[PDB]
Amino acid sequence: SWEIDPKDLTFLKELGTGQFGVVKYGKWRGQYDVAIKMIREGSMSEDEFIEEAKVMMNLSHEKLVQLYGVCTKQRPIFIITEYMANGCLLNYLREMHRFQTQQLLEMCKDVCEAMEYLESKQFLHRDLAARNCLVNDQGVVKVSDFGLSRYVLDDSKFPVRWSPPEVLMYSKFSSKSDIWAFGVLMWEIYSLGKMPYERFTNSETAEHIAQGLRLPRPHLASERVYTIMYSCWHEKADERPSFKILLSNILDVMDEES
Ligand SMILES: Nc1ncnc2c1c(-c1ccc(C(=O)Nc3cc(OC(F)(F)F)ccn3)cc1)nn2[C@@H]1CCCN(C(=O)C2CC2)C1
Repeated sequence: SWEIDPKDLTFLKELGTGQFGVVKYGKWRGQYDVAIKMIREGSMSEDEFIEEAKVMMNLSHEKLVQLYGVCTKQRPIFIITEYMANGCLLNYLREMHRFQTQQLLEMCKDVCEAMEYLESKQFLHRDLAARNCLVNDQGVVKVSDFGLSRYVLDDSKFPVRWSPPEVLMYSKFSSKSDIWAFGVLMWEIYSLGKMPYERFTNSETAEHIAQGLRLPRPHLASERVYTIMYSCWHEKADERPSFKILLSNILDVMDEES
């Protein structure tokens, strides 16, 4: 299956503390560079996650952080993935790399590709945000932590700033809720890691979201690009474009800038 022998891993350095515990860098079998996530005890519904990991393991796409396996025959649980040299996208954006507007749209395309794949498989992310994206040594952005919020053990919140009205009111997660979050993700990229609704608390942001207050147009984003992210914020979920339409629109803008 997808079980990796924990005795075939080696911890060289600790990259930091992500969601669910610490992340290590090391070698798999003494042959492959990999990152190792140590699921902190008591931070996740492990039984449900272990059984669901089989489905998430089979998801294959270049813009999805490639998963190599897990170590569930022990504790803490291990998750072996590829090593993204540049780490989290949020910290990567807040470090100005002298980002060119063409590069910003490039990052949106990377995420939109992975989301279009998850959409084709009817797999919801539920927590799409710059903090959950990773960048490799070549500057490619890949989506991660997809479908994990459903197993988080809680021991308004912050993710409200990325949620649509139907999620804040009825927790009605769907493909259109990922569309809304992706629109906010585009806002973070063109905002260079700026926090959405930084002036309001979590509860205040939810109130303004329920009232219709959309995120403003970032400075580095043209009206052409802002129209794409703005389309993700239709009040009616059924009126929001799919990731196929979003990816198609992003491709049209990139082709014109060529
Ligand atoms: N791969 C990396 N490479 C370089 N750095 C990496 C990382 C990671 C990472 C490692 C594994 C997963 C992970 O398991 N995703 C998953 C599991 C799933 O479950 C299953 F697998 F399907 F079962 C299902 C879906 N996605 C996520 C992320 N985190 N980090 C850094 C950790 C510390 C903070 N940080 C930063 O950037 C700040 C600036 C210092 C990021």
